Amino acid sequence: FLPLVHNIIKCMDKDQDLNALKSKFQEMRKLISTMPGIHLSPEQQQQQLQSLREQVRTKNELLQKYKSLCMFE
Amino acid sequence: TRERLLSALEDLEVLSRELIEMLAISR
Amino acid sequence: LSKMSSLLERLHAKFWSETIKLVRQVMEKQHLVSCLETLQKALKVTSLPAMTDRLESIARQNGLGSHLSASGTECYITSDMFYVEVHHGENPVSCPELVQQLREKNFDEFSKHLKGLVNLYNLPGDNKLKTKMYLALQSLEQDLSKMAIMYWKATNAGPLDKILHGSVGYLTPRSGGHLMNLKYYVSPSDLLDDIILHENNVSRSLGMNASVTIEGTSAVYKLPIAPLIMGSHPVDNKWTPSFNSVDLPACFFLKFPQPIPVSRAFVQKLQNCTGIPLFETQPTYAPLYELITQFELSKDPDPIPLNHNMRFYAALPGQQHCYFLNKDAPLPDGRSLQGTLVSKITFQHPGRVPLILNLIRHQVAYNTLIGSCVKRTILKEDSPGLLQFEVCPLSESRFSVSFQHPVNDSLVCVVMDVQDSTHVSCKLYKGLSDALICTDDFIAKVVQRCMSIPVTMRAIRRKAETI
Repeated sequence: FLPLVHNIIKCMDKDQDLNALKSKFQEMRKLISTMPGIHLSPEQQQQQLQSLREQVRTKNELLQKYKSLCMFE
Repeated sequence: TRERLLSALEDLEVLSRELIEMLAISR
Repeated sequence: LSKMSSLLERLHAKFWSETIKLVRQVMEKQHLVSCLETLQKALKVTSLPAMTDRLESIARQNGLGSHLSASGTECYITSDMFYVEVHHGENPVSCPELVQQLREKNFDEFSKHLKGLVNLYNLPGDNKLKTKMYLALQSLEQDLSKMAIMYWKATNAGPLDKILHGSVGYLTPRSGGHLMNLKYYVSPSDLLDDIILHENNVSRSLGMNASVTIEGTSAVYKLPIAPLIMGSHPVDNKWTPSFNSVDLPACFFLKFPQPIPVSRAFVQKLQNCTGIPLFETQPTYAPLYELITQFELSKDPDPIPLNHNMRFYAALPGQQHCYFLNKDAPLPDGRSLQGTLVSKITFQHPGRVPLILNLIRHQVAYNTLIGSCVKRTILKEDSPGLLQFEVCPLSESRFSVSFQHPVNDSLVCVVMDVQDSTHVSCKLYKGLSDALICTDDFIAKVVQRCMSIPVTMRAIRRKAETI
Protein backbone atom coordinates (compact mmCIF):
# COMPACT_ATOMS: atom_id res chain seq x y z
CA PHE A 1 0.00 0.00 0.00
CA LEU A 2 1.30 3.43 -1.02
CA PRO A 3 -0.67 5.33 1.64
CA LEU A 4 0.66 3.17 4.49
CA VAL A 5 4.28 3.72 3.46
CA HIS A 6 3.57 7.43 2.94
CA ASN A 7 2.10 7.79 6.44
CA ILE A 8 5.02 5.81 7.89
CA ILE A 9 7.57 8.07 6.18
CA LYS A 10 5.63 11.14 7.34
CA CYS A 11 5.50 9.98 10.97
CA MET A 12 9.21 9.06 10.78
CA ASP A 13 10.65 12.20 9.15
CA LYS A 14 8.09 14.84 10.16
CA ASP A 15 10.50 16.32 12.73
CA GLN A 16 1.54 10.88 15.22
CA ASP A 17 0.73 7.17 15.53
CA LEU A 18 0.69 6.45 11.78
CA ASN A 19 2.22 3.00 12.35
CA ALA A 20 -0.66 1.85 14.58
CA LEU A 21 -3.23 3.02 12.03
CA LYS A 22 -1.28 1.34 9.22
CA SER A 23 -1.16 -1.94 11.14
CA LYS A 24 -4.89 -1.71 11.89
CA PHE A 25 -5.67 -1.04 8.23
CA GLN A 26 -3.49 -3.97 7.16
CA GLU A 27 -5.22 -6.29 9.64
CA MET A 28 -8.64 -5.12 8.44
CA ARG A 29 -7.62 -5.67 4.81
CA LYS A 30 -6.32 -9.16 5.61
CA LEU A 31 -9.56 -9.99 7.43
CA ILE A 32 -11.62 -8.72 4.49
CA SER A 33 -9.52 -10.78 2.09
CA THR A 34 -9.87 -13.95 4.16
CA MET A 35 -13.61 -13.22 4.57
CA PRO A 36 -14.16 -14.50 0.99
CA GLY A 37 -14.19 -18.13 2.09
CA ILE A 38 -11.87 -19.84 -0.39
CA HIS A 39 -9.10 -21.24 1.82
CA LEU A 40 -7.32 -23.21 -0.92
CA SER A 41 -5.87 -21.55 -4.02
CA PRO A 42 -8.44 -20.38 -6.60
CA GLU A 43 -6.92 -22.60 -9.30
CA GLN A 44 -8.35 -25.89 -8.01
CA GLN A 45 -11.48 -23.98 -6.98
CA GLN A 46 -12.04 -22.80 -10.56
CA GLN A 47 -11.24 -26.28 -11.88
CA GLN A 48 -13.86 -27.81 -9.58
CA LEU A 49 -16.34 -25.06 -10.50
CA GLN A 50 -15.89 -25.79 -14.21
CA SER A 51 -16.29 -29.52 -13.52
CA LEU A 52 -19.47 -28.88 -11.53
CA ARG A 53 -20.85 -26.64 -14.29
CA GLU A 54 -20.15 -29.34 -16.88
CA GLN A 55 -21.79 -31.96 -14.65
CA VAL A 56 -24.86 -29.74 -14.16
CA ARG A 57 -25.14 -29.16 -17.91
CA THR A 58 -24.83 -32.90 -18.57
CA LYS A 59 -27.47 -33.70 -15.95
CA ASN A 60 -29.86 -31.09 -17.37
CA GLU A 61 -29.37 -32.44 -20.90
CA LEU A 62 -29.94 -36.01 -19.70
CA LEU A 63 -33.11 -35.01 -17.82
CA GLN A 64 -34.39 -33.17 -20.90
CA LYS A 65 -33.66 -36.13 -23.18
CA TYR A 66 -35.39 -38.48 -20.73
CA LYS A 67 -38.49 -36.30 -20.27
CA SER A 68 -38.74 -35.58 -24.03
CA LEU A 69 -38.84 -39.13 -25.45
CA CYS A 70 -42.12 -40.20 -23.83
CA MET A 71 -44.13 -42.14 -26.42
CA PHE A 72 -45.00 -45.34 -24.52
CA GLU A 73 -48.57 -46.32 -23.60
CA THR B 1 -6.34 -17.57 0.86
CA ARG B 2 -5.40 -16.89 4.49
CA GLU B 3 -1.77 -18.03 4.86
CA ARG B 4 -0.64 -16.23 1.70
CA LEU B 5 -2.47 -13.05 2.70
CA LEU B 6 -0.95 -13.14 6.20
CA SER B 7 2.53 -13.67 4.76
CA ALA B 8 2.02 -10.78 2.33
CA LEU B 9 0.84 -8.53 5.16
CA GLU B 10 3.83 -9.48 7.31
CA ASP B 11 6.24 -8.82 4.43
CA LEU B 12 4.59 -5.45 3.72
CA GLU B 13 4.83 -4.47 7.38
CA VAL B 14 8.51 -5.49 7.51
CA LEU B 15 9.22 -3.51 4.34
CA SER B 16 7.40 -0.45 5.71
CA ARG B 17 9.36 -0.66 8.97
CA GLU B 18 12.65 -0.96 7.08
CA LEU B 19 11.73 2.02 4.90
CA ILE B 20 10.79 4.11 7.95
CA GLU B 21 14.07 3.17 9.63
CA MET B 22 16.02 4.14 6.51
CA LEU B 23 14.16 7.45 6.24
CA ALA B 24 14.86 8.18 9.92
CA ILE B 25 18.55 7.26 9.69
CA SER B 26 19.13 9.14 6.41
CA ARG B 27 17.00 12.30 6.66
CA LEU C 1 19.98 -16.92 -6.95
CA SER C 2 17.77 -17.37 -3.89
CA LYS C 3 14.76 -15.88 -2.12
CA MET C 4 15.72 -16.42 1.53
CA SER C 5 15.64 -12.65 2.22
CA SER C 6 11.91 -12.00 1.72
CA LEU C 7 9.93 -13.79 4.46
CA LEU C 8 12.43 -16.26 5.98
CA GLU C 9 15.26 -13.99 7.19
CA ARG C 10 13.98 -10.45 6.43
CA LEU C 11 11.46 -10.18 9.28
CA HIS C 12 13.83 -11.99 11.66
CA ALA C 13 16.61 -9.41 11.10
CA LYS C 14 14.61 -6.17 11.30
CA PHE C 15 17.06 -4.64 13.80
CA TRP C 16 4.05 -6.43 15.89
CA SER C 17 0.99 -5.16 17.78
CA GLU C 18 2.67 -3.44 20.76
CA THR C 19 6.16 -2.80 19.37
CA ILE C 20 5.55 0.30 17.25
CA LYS C 21 7.31 2.70 19.65
CA LEU C 22 9.80 3.94 17.06
CA VAL C 23 8.36 7.34 16.09
CA ARG C 24 9.26 9.39 19.17
CA GLN C 25 11.75 7.37 21.28
CA VAL C 26 14.21 6.38 18.53
CA MET C 27 13.83 9.55 16.41
CA GLU C 28 16.74 11.47 17.98
CA LYS C 29 18.57 11.47 14.64
CA GLN C 30 17.13 10.51 -1.86
CA HIS C 31 19.95 9.74 -4.31
CA LEU C 32 21.45 6.37 -3.33
CA VAL C 33 20.51 5.73 0.33
CA SER C 34 16.79 6.53 0.61
CA CYS C 35 15.13 5.07 -2.49
CA LEU C 36 11.64 4.94 -0.91
CA GLU C 37 10.90 8.66 -1.26
CA THR C 38 12.87 8.80 -4.53
CA LEU C 39 10.58 6.14 -6.05
CA GLN C 40 7.49 8.36 -6.03
CA LYS C 41 6.77 7.43 -9.66
CA ALA C 42 6.44 3.76 -8.62
CA LEU C 43 4.45 4.05 -5.38
CA LYS C 44 1.93 6.53 -6.83
CA VAL C 45 0.89 7.55 -10.33
CA THR C 46 2.40 10.63 -11.98
CA SER C 47 0.04 13.39 -10.82
CA LEU C 48 0.18 17.16 -10.40
CA PRO C 49 1.47 17.24 -6.78
CA ALA C 50 3.82 14.29 -7.25
CA MET C 51 5.70 15.92 -10.14
CA THR C 52 5.64 19.29 -8.36
CA ASP C 53 7.27 17.70 -5.31
CA ARG C 54 9.80 15.79 -7.41
CA LEU C 55 10.79 19.02 -9.19
CA GLU C 56 11.26 20.79 -5.86
CA SER C 57 13.33 17.88 -4.52
CA ILE C 58 15.55 17.88 -7.62
CA ALA C 59 15.95 21.67 -7.37
CA ARG C 60 16.93 21.43 -3.70
CA GLN C 61 19.38 18.60 -4.40
CA ASN C 62 21.13 19.77 -7.57
CA GLY C 63 20.69 23.46 -6.74
CA LEU C 64 18.08 25.63 -8.44
CA GLY C 65 16.32 28.68 -7.03
CA SER C 66 12.58 28.00 -7.30
CA HIS C 67 9.63 27.97 -4.91
CA LEU C 68 5.89 28.58 -4.66
CA SER C 69 3.16 29.14 -2.09
CA ALA C 70 2.71 25.45 -1.24
CA SER C 71 2.88 21.95 -2.75
CA GLY C 72 0.71 21.32 -5.80
CA THR C 73 2.18 23.69 -8.38
CA GLU C 74 5.74 24.53 -9.41
CA CYS C 75 7.17 26.51 -12.32
CA TYR C 76 10.49 26.14 -14.18
CA ILE C 77 13.27 28.55 -13.22
CA THR C 78 14.76 29.47 -16.61
CA SER C 79 14.76 32.24 -19.20
CA ASP C 80 11.27 31.59 -20.61
CA MET C 81 10.40 28.02 -19.53
CA PHE C 82 8.20 29.45 -16.77
CA TYR C 83 4.68 28.32 -17.71
CA VAL C 84 1.88 27.02 -15.47
CA GLU C 85 -0.90 25.08 -17.19
CA VAL C 86 -4.55 24.95 -16.10
CA HIS C 87 8.13 38.98 -14.39
CA HIS C 88 11.94 38.81 -14.61
CA GLY C 89 11.99 38.91 -18.40
CA GLU C 90 8.97 37.62 -20.30
CA ASN C 91 5.48 37.50 -18.80
CA PRO C 92 3.59 34.33 -17.80
CA VAL C 93 2.94 32.57 -21.09
CA SER C 94 0.13 30.04 -21.55
CA CYS C 95 0.56 29.19 -25.23
CA PRO C 96 -0.62 25.84 -26.63
CA GLU C 97 2.91 24.90 -27.67
CA LEU C 98 3.70 23.89 -24.06
CA VAL C 99 0.16 22.79 -23.14
CA GLN C 100 -0.74 20.47 -26.01
CA GLN C 101 1.95 17.79 -25.68
CA LEU C 102 1.86 17.85 -21.86
CA ARG C 103 -1.91 18.26 -21.40
CA GLU C 104 -3.11 15.40 -19.21
CA LYS C 105 -0.70 12.51 -18.61
CA ASN C 106 2.51 13.16 -20.57
CA PHE C 107 5.75 12.28 -18.80
CA ASP C 108 8.44 12.70 -21.50
CA GLU C 109 8.71 16.47 -22.05
CA PHE C 110 9.14 17.22 -18.34
CA SER C 111 12.79 16.42 -17.50
CA LYS C 112 14.51 16.57 -20.92
CA HIS C 113 13.54 19.94 -22.42
CA LEU C 114 14.07 21.75 -19.10
CA LYS C 115 17.38 20.04 -18.33
CA GLY C 116 18.39 20.43 -21.97
CA LEU C 117 17.81 24.18 -21.99
CA VAL C 118 19.50 24.46 -18.58
CA ASN C 119 22.64 22.69 -19.81
CA LEU C 120 22.58 24.70 -23.04
CA TYR C 121 21.98 28.07 -21.37
CA ASN C 122 24.88 27.56 -18.94
CA LEU C 123 28.27 29.25 -19.21
CA PRO C 124 30.83 31.25 -17.19
CA GLY C 125 28.70 34.38 -17.66
CA ASP C 126 27.44 35.90 -14.40
CA ASN C 127 24.14 37.72 -15.05
CA LYS C 128 25.67 38.94 -18.32
CA LEU C 129 25.20 35.99 -20.70
CA LYS C 130 23.33 33.25 -18.80
CA THR C 131 20.13 35.33 -18.96
CA LYS C 132 20.71 38.39 -21.17
CA MET C 133 22.34 36.58 -24.10
CA TYR C 134 19.99 33.60 -23.67
CA LEU C 135 16.90 35.81 -24.00
CA ALA C 136 18.53 37.74 -26.86
CA LEU C 137 19.13 34.52 -28.80
CA GLN C 138 15.64 33.24 -27.97
CA SER C 139 14.01 36.43 -29.26
CA LEU C 140 16.28 36.49 -32.31
CA GLU C 141 15.11 32.94 -33.07
CA GLN C 142 11.84 34.25 -34.51
CA ASP C 143 12.71 35.58 -37.98
CA LEU C 144 12.98 31.98 -39.19
CA SER C 145 9.29 31.45 -38.38
CA LYS C 146 8.43 34.53 -40.44
CA MET C 147 10.81 33.24 -43.11
CA ALA C 148 9.10 29.83 -42.91
CA ILE C 149 5.69 31.45 -43.42
CA MET C 150 7.06 33.50 -46.32
CA TYR C 151 8.47 30.37 -47.96
CA TRP C 152 5.17 28.54 -47.44
CA LYS C 153 3.27 31.43 -49.02
CA ALA C 154 5.70 31.70 -51.94
CA THR C 155 5.94 27.94 -52.59
CA ASN C 156 2.19 27.48 -52.99
CA ALA C 157 2.53 24.43 -55.25
CA GLY C 158 3.45 21.48 -52.97
CA PRO C 159 5.47 20.90 -49.75
CA LEU C 160 7.82 18.43 -51.45
CA ASP C 161 10.08 20.41 -53.79
CA LYS C 162 10.83 23.42 -51.55
CA ILE C 163 10.32 22.25 -47.95
CA LEU C 164 12.31 19.00 -47.80
CA HIS C 165 14.39 19.01 -50.98
CA GLY C 166 15.93 21.90 -52.88
CA SER C 167 16.21 24.38 -50.01
CA VAL C 168 15.19 25.06 -46.40
CA GLY C 169 11.59 25.73 -45.38
CA TYR C 170 10.45 22.57 -43.57
CA LEU C 171 10.73 24.19 -40.15
CA THR C 172 8.41 24.24 -37.14
CA PRO C 173 7.97 26.18 -33.88
CA ARG C 174 10.62 25.70 -31.19
CA SER C 175 8.74 25.82 -27.88
CA GLY C 176 8.09 23.40 -25.02
CA GLY C 177 7.57 19.85 -26.25
CA HIS C 178 9.31 20.57 -29.56
CA LEU C 179 12.70 22.16 -30.27
CA MET C 180 14.10 23.63 -33.47
CA ASN C 181 14.50 21.19 -36.35
CA LEU C 182 14.85 20.93 -40.13
CA LYS C 183 14.36 18.47 -42.98
CA TYR C 184 17.76 16.79 -42.80
CA TYR C 185 16.68 13.44 -44.25
CA VAL C 186 14.88 13.50 -47.59
CA SER C 187 13.98 9.84 -48.15
CA PRO C 188 11.11 10.06 -50.68
CA SER C 189 10.81 6.33 -51.48
CA ASP C 190 9.84 5.22 -47.96
CA LEU C 191 6.55 3.64 -46.87
CA LEU C 192 4.06 6.38 -47.74
CA ASP C 193 0.26 6.48 -47.38
CA ASP C 194 -0.52 3.77 -49.94
CA ILE C 195 4.33 14.29 -50.71
CA ILE C 196 2.71 12.91 -47.55
CA LEU C 197 -1.03 13.23 -46.94
CA HIS C 198 -1.14 16.03 -44.37
CA GLU C 199 -3.52 18.89 -43.63
CA ASN C 200 -0.81 21.45 -42.85
CA ASN C 201 2.96 21.57 -42.30
CA VAL C 202 4.44 18.77 -40.18
CA SER C 203 5.94 19.64 -36.77
CA ARG C 204 8.82 17.22 -37.44
CA SER C 205 7.47 14.89 -34.74
CA LEU C 206 5.30 12.47 -36.73
CA GLY C 207 7.92 9.88 -37.63
CA MET C 208 11.61 10.79 -37.72
CA ASN C 209 13.46 14.10 -37.97
CA ALA C 210 16.76 15.68 -36.98
CA SER C 211 17.27 17.95 -33.96
CA VAL C 212 18.63 21.48 -34.41
CA THR C 213 20.03 23.29 -31.37
CA ILE C 214 21.46 26.71 -30.58
CA GLU C 215 24.51 26.67 -28.30
CA GLY C 216 28.11 27.83 -28.31
CA THR C 217 31.18 28.45 -26.20
CA SER C 218 33.44 30.82 -28.18
CA ALA C 219 31.36 31.66 -31.29
CA VAL C 220 30.32 35.09 -30.02
CA TYR C 221 29.51 36.50 -33.47
CA LYS C 222 27.62 39.69 -34.24
CA LEU C 223 23.89 39.02 -34.55
CA PRO C 224 20.61 40.83 -33.83
CA ILE C 225 18.86 40.76 -30.47
CA ALA C 226 15.34 41.17 -31.88
CA PRO C 227 13.50 40.35 -35.12
CA LEU C 228 13.60 43.28 -37.55
CA ILE C 229 13.31 41.85 -41.08
CA MET C 230 9.76 40.46 -41.15
CA GLY C 231 8.19 41.79 -44.35
CA SER C 232 7.41 39.54 -47.29
CA HIS C 233 10.43 39.49 -49.60
CA PRO C 234 10.29 39.74 -53.41
CA VAL C 235 10.50 36.08 -54.49
CA ASP C 236 11.78 33.66 -51.81
CA ASN C 237 13.32 35.43 -48.80
CA LYS C 238 15.46 38.31 -47.52
CA TRP C 239 18.37 38.70 -45.13
CA THR C 240 18.24 40.34 -41.69
CA PRO C 241 20.96 43.00 -41.32
CA SER C 242 22.12 43.37 -37.72
CA PHE C 243 24.69 45.74 -36.14
CA ASN C 244 21.99 47.07 -31.90
CA SER C 245 24.39 44.13 -31.66
CA VAL C 246 26.60 42.86 -28.83
CA ASP C 247 28.84 39.84 -28.26
CA LEU C 248 26.02 37.38 -27.57
CA PRO C 249 27.68 34.25 -26.13
CA ALA C 250 25.75 31.79 -28.30
CA CYS C 251 25.70 30.05 -31.69
CA PHE C 252 23.60 27.67 -33.79
CA PHE C 253 25.31 24.37 -32.98
CA LEU C 254 22.91 21.68 -34.18
CA LYS C 255 23.03 17.94 -33.43
CA PHE C 256 24.49 15.96 -36.32
CA PRO C 257 23.37 12.39 -35.50
CA GLN C 258 25.55 10.42 -37.92
CA PRO C 259 28.96 11.35 -39.35
CA ILE C 260 27.72 11.77 -42.92
CA PRO C 261 30.62 11.77 -45.43
CA VAL C 262 30.86 14.96 -47.49
CA SER C 263 33.26 16.38 -50.08
CA ARG C 264 36.15 18.74 -49.40
CA ALA C 265 34.72 21.26 -51.87
CA PHE C 266 31.44 21.58 -49.95
CA VAL C 267 33.24 22.10 -46.63
CA GLN C 268 35.57 24.64 -48.25
CA LYS C 269 32.61 26.55 -49.71
CA LEU C 270 30.76 26.51 -46.38
CA GLN C 271 33.96 27.56 -44.57
CA ASN C 272 33.50 31.08 -45.93
CA CYS C 273 29.88 31.74 -44.85
CA THR C 274 30.01 31.34 -41.05
CA GLY C 275 33.64 32.01 -40.19
CA ILE C 276 35.53 28.71 -40.09
CA PRO C 277 34.54 25.28 -41.47
CA LEU C 278 31.86 23.06 -39.97
CA PHE C 279 34.47 21.16 -37.92
CA GLU C 280 37.71 22.09 -36.14
CA THR C 281 39.53 18.81 -35.48
CA GLN C 282 41.77 16.26 -37.20
CA PRO C 283 39.85 15.27 -40.35
CA THR C 284 39.41 11.49 -40.42
CA TYR C 285 40.28 11.07 -44.10
CA ALA C 286 39.44 7.35 -44.11
CA PRO C 287 37.27 5.45 -46.63
CA LEU C 288 34.12 7.57 -46.73
CA TYR C 289 31.66 5.11 -48.29
CA GLU C 290 32.91 2.19 -46.16
CA LEU C 291 32.23 3.88 -42.82
CA ILE C 292 29.16 5.74 -44.12
CA THR C 293 27.35 2.56 -45.19
CA GLN C 294 27.92 1.02 -41.76
CA PHE C 295 26.86 4.22 -39.97
CA GLU C 296 23.66 4.35 -42.02
CA LEU C 297 22.76 0.65 -41.69
CA SER C 298 23.68 0.60 -37.97
CA LYS C 299 20.12 1.57 -36.99
CA ASP C 300 18.48 -1.67 -38.11
CA PRO C 301 21.62 -3.77 -37.34
CA ASP C 302 21.13 -6.21 -34.46
CA PRO C 303 23.74 -7.56 -32.00
CA ILE C 304 24.51 -10.41 -34.42
CA PRO C 305 27.84 -9.94 -36.25
CA LEU C 306 27.78 -9.09 -39.95
CA ASN C 307 31.44 -9.17 -41.06
CA HIS C 308 30.65 -7.94 -44.57
CA ASN C 309 34.28 -7.01 -45.37
CA MET C 310 33.50 -4.73 -48.32
CA ARG C 311 30.83 -7.15 -49.59
CA PHE C 312 27.54 -5.66 -50.76
CA TYR C 313 25.50 -8.75 -51.61
CA ALA C 314 21.77 -8.01 -51.55
CA ALA C 315 18.44 -9.34 -52.81
CA LEU C 316 16.59 -8.74 -56.08
CA PRO C 317 13.00 -8.41 -57.35
CA GLY C 318 12.52 -12.17 -57.45
CA GLN C 319 15.94 -13.63 -56.67
CA GLN C 320 19.27 -12.80 -55.01
CA HIS C 321 21.99 -10.48 -56.28
CA CYS C 322 25.39 -9.03 -55.33
CA TYR C 323 27.31 -5.75 -55.53
CA PHE C 324 30.51 -4.00 -54.47
CA LEU C 325 31.37 -0.60 -52.99
CA ASN C 326 34.90 0.19 -54.29
CA LYS C 327 35.76 1.31 -50.76
CA ASP C 328 39.35 2.20 -49.81
CA ALA C 329 40.23 2.23 -53.52
CA PRO C 330 42.35 5.25 -54.54
CA LEU C 331 40.94 6.38 -57.88
CA PRO C 332 42.80 8.33 -60.60
CA ASP C 333 41.89 11.46 -58.61
CA GLY C 334 44.99 10.72 -56.53
CA ARG C 335 44.22 10.93 -52.82
CA SER C 336 41.50 8.75 -51.33
CA LEU C 337 37.93 9.85 -50.62
CA GLN C 338 37.88 12.58 -47.97
CA GLY C 339 36.21 11.45 -44.75
CA THR C 340 34.18 13.64 -42.39
CA LEU C 341 33.80 11.27 -39.44
CA VAL C 342 32.99 13.96 -36.86
CA SER C 343 30.06 15.16 -34.76
CA LYS C 344 31.01 18.84 -34.35
CA ILE C 345 28.13 20.95 -35.71
CA THR C 346 29.21 24.22 -34.06
CA PHE C 347 27.79 26.79 -36.49
CA GLN C 348 27.64 30.59 -36.30
CA HIS C 349 24.98 33.31 -36.61
CA PRO C 350 22.48 32.94 -39.48
CA GLY C 351 24.36 35.01 -42.05
CA ARG C 352 24.54 34.25 -45.77
CA VAL C 353 23.43 30.63 -45.31
CA PRO C 354 20.53 30.28 -47.78
CA LEU C 355 22.20 27.36 -49.54
CA ILE C 356 25.31 26.71 -47.39
CA LEU C 357 23.52 23.78 -45.74
CA ASN C 358 21.16 22.47 -48.44
CA LEU C 359 24.00 21.55 -50.81
CA ILE C 360 25.80 19.41 -48.22
CA ARG C 361 22.45 17.98 -47.12
CA HIS C 362 21.62 16.85 -50.66
CA GLN C 363 25.16 15.50 -51.08
CA VAL C 364 24.88 13.41 -47.91
CA ALA C 365 21.38 12.27 -48.88
CA TYR C 366 22.58 11.09 -52.29
CA ASN C 367 25.54 9.35 -50.65
CA THR C 368 23.20 7.57 -48.24
CA LEU C 369 20.74 6.62 -51.00
CA ILE C 370 23.67 5.15 -52.93
CA GLY C 371 24.44 2.61 -50.21
CA SER C 372 20.74 2.10 -49.47
CA CYS C 373 20.74 -1.20 -51.39
CA VAL C 374 22.80 -2.82 -48.60
CA LYS C 375 20.88 -2.47 -45.33
CA ARG C 376 20.24 -5.95 -43.92
CA THR C 377 20.50 -8.41 -46.85
CA ILE C 378 23.22 -11.00 -46.20
CA LEU C 379 23.25 -13.74 -48.85
CA LYS C 380 26.49 -14.83 -50.54
CA GLU C 381 27.39 -17.54 -53.05
CA ASP C 382 24.29 -16.62 -55.07
CA SER C 383 24.78 -18.43 -58.39
CA PRO C 384 21.75 -16.72 -59.97
CA GLY C 385 21.63 -12.99 -60.58
CA LEU C 386 24.56 -11.39 -58.75
CA LEU C 387 24.34 -8.08 -60.62
CA GLN C 388 27.66 -6.94 -59.18
CA PHE C 389 28.33 -3.22 -59.55
CA GLU C 390 30.96 -0.92 -58.07
CA VAL C 391 30.07 2.70 -57.34
CA CYS C 392 33.25 4.53 -58.33
CA PRO C 393 33.16 7.91 -56.56
CA LEU C 394 35.89 9.44 -58.72
CA SER C 395 34.31 12.89 -58.73
CA GLU C 396 32.18 14.37 -55.96
CA SER C 397 28.67 12.89 -56.17
CA ARG C 398 29.60 10.83 -59.24
CA PHE C 399 28.55 7.17 -59.10
CA SER C 400 28.63 4.36 -61.66
CA VAL C 401 26.92 0.99 -61.93
CA SER C 402 28.16 -1.95 -64.00
CA PHE C 403 25.76 -4.60 -65.29
CA GLN C 404 26.12 -7.60 -67.59
CA HIS C 405 24.14 -6.10 -70.48
CA PRO C 406 23.27 -8.67 -73.18
CA VAL C 407 24.30 -6.06 -75.76
CA ASN C 408 28.01 -6.82 -75.31
CA ASP C 409 30.08 -9.56 -73.68
CA SER C 410 31.11 -7.31 -70.78
CA LEU C 411 29.74 -5.02 -68.10
CA VAL C 412 27.85 -1.81 -68.86
CA CYS C 413 28.68 1.33 -66.86
CA VAL C 414 26.65 4.54 -66.63
CA VAL C 415 27.70 7.93 -65.29
CA MET C 416 25.38 8.74 -62.37
CA ASP C 417 25.98 12.30 -61.16
CA VAL C 418 23.70 14.27 -58.84
CA GLN C 419 23.14 17.36 -60.96
CA ASP C 420 20.02 18.63 -59.18
CA SER C 421 18.82 17.83 -55.64
CA THR C 422 16.35 15.13 -56.73
CA HIS C 423 16.84 15.10 -60.52
CA VAL C 424 20.21 13.36 -60.87
CA SER C 425 21.93 12.73 -64.21
CA CYS C 426 21.55 9.12 -65.37
CA LYS C 427 23.32 9.12 -68.74
CA LEU C 428 25.15 6.03 -70.03
CA TYR C 429 27.95 5.00 -72.37
CA LYS C 430 27.35 2.20 -74.87
CA GLY C 431 29.70 0.40 -77.25
CA LEU C 432 30.40 0.84 -80.96
CA SER C 433 28.82 -2.61 -81.55
CA ASP C 434 26.11 -3.13 -78.91
CA ALA C 435 22.35 -3.67 -79.00
CA LEU C 436 19.93 -1.01 -77.74
CA ILE C 437 19.81 -2.29 -74.14
CA CYS C 438 20.26 1.31 -73.01
CA THR C 439 16.96 2.91 -72.01
CA ASP C 440 15.86 6.48 -72.73
CA ASP C 441 15.57 9.54 -70.48
CA PHE C 442 12.27 8.15 -69.18
CA ILE C 443 13.84 5.28 -67.23
CA ALA C 444 16.70 7.62 -66.30
CA LYS C 445 14.30 10.05 -64.62
CA VAL C 446 12.43 7.11 -63.08
CA VAL C 447 15.65 5.84 -61.48
CA GLN C 448 16.50 9.41 -60.42
CA ARG C 449 13.14 9.74 -58.66
CA CYS C 450 13.68 6.31 -57.11
CA MET C 451 17.30 7.08 -56.13
CA SER C 452 17.88 3.46 -55.03
CA ILE C 453 20.77 1.26 -56.20
CA PRO C 454 18.65 -1.90 -55.81
CA VAL C 455 15.82 -0.26 -57.78
CA THR C 456 18.23 0.48 -60.62
CA MET C 457 19.61 -3.08 -60.44
CA ARG C 458 16.11 -4.54 -60.67
CA ALA C 459 15.23 -2.19 -63.54
CA ILE C 460 18.35 -3.24 -65.46
CA ARG C 461 17.61 -6.90 -64.73
CA ARG C 462 13.94 -6.58 -65.76
CA LYS C 463 13.29 -3.53 -67.97
CA ALA C 464 16.66 -2.92 -69.61
CA GLU C 465 17.34 -6.66 -69.86
CA THR C 466 14.22 -7.58 -71.88
CA ILE C 467 15.49 -11.17 -71.96
